[PDB]
Order: sequence, then structure tokens, then C-alpha cells
Amino acid sequence: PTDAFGTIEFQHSNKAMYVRVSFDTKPDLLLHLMTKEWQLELPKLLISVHGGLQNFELQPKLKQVFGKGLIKAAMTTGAWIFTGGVNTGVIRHVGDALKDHASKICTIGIAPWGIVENQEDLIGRDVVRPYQLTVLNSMHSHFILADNGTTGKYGAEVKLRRQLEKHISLQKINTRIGQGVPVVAL
Amino acid sequence: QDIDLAILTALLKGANASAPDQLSLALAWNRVDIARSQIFIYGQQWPVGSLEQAMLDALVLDRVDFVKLLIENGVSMHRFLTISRLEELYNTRHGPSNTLY
Repeated sequence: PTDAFGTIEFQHSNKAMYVRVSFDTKPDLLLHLMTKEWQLELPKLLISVHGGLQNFELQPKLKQVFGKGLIKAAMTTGAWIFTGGVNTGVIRHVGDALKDHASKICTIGIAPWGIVENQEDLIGRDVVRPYQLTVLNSMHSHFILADNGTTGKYGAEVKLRRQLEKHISLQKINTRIGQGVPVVAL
Repeated sequence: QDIDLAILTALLKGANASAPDQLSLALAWNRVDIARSQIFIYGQQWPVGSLEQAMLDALVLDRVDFVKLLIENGVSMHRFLTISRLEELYNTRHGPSNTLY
């Protein structure tokens, strides 16, 4: 039985809300987790961002363009962008983008609990987590972290996200114009 | 591409210094640019109580950009300011002058 749903309290400052799960979860299970106990609305688009797994760089105007684009796009459709989760790769640039606007919006962070810096203290429920095995992007309020047991590989998040993307595109909650929230992979 | 930062940087490793000894050095240098680029990092930990004592130092020396990085990063003033620290702030002699006496 699972034991962590805390928050990050890094000393800027920003809270979060997450849960450790396993690869053996249903996507409709995580759906009512997202809509009820997480109390989250449905998006009108899913901005699934994948990237170079190692921490890369962009040209400065690419950085500003990607930042302003993701921020302004998220505002128009009022949506939640699936990402990886750790402060590495494209996900670091996504957190820098969220710092570039920093006004109001939330982005979901499907990643492994298997790879997490200081796994043990974040078992603490709703407890301060001042992130100083990689730390998760501090600018993320939502990051589902699948504890598949095994520690230090990149697993239980390629499949999990895969299902949750297909499921949230297919299940069609709310208004469901077209068929569910249309999903676009940036 | 610049000797300025290179000379200052070579002293950051050359001091054989952890992050508080680095930052107290930059604070006396009035150089917060080298603080943001090397001394402040992403992932490792600073010793407990070093971040707060640096403020007793940064406020009394009028290091206004060091204030912007030392506390607004990771020291809340809702978790720093007490009776004894504000008293030591009112009884400094460092920094600029005052008509207070």
C-alpha cells in the first residue's frame, strides 16, 4: 500500500501536489485521482512535451519563443501539459518557461518515483520538501511519480504516460468537443 | 572570454571554500554576478545556519542585490527576522551613515 502524496517546499517558492503510484495502475484510476482528490478540471488540449533526455541548450530566441509559446498557449486553452518531471533535459527548459511568465497554468509531470533525489523524506505526507536520483522540476505543481519499486532506471513512466495520453484522449469527459481533449505532441 | 570573471572564478575554487565561505567573499567584493553564476548552484546543499548569518552581514553592509539573492531564493524574512537580529541591525556601525544616533 502506497505512502506518499506530499508537496515540494523548496527554499523562489512554489507548492505542488503529487502521489507515488506503480506501473500497475489504471489510467481511469489516475483519471478520477486527477479529477476528484486532486480536484482538477479537464483540459481542452494535452501538450505532451518530450525532449532530449540529457540537459541540452537552445538558442536565446528559441528559449524565449518556446517559453512565451508554451505559456501563452497554456493560457488560451487552459490546459495541462504532460512532461517528464526531473530538472533535466526539456523539462528544465519547461520549468524555466513557467518561471518566465510566473503570474497565475498547471503542468502535469509523469515521471518515475524510481528516480528521485531524497526518496525517503518525500514519503512524508504533505510535508515541507526544500529540494536543494534527480530532484523533480520545482516549477511543477503536478507530477505523478510511479514507484515501480526499482530505483535509478527510467521506467514506469513511458508506459504510464502512454496509457494516460490515450485514455484522456479517448474517455471524453466534460464538454468533449470532437472526441475528448485533442492531444498534440510537441 | 573575460579575465575579470576568470580571475574572480579562479579564486572561488582557489579559496578551497564551501558555498558560505564563497558567498561571504563575494559579499565583501560587492560582486553578486559571480555569486549567481558559480556560488549558487542546482542540487547540492549549503550548511544549516550559513544562509541566515550571511544576512546579518548583507543588510548591515547595504548589499541590496545580495539581499535579492540571499533571502528571496531561500531565506524567508518570515523565518529570519527576530527581536535579537533586528536589534543587531539597529546597532551596527557598518555601511552608510545615519542620523539615528
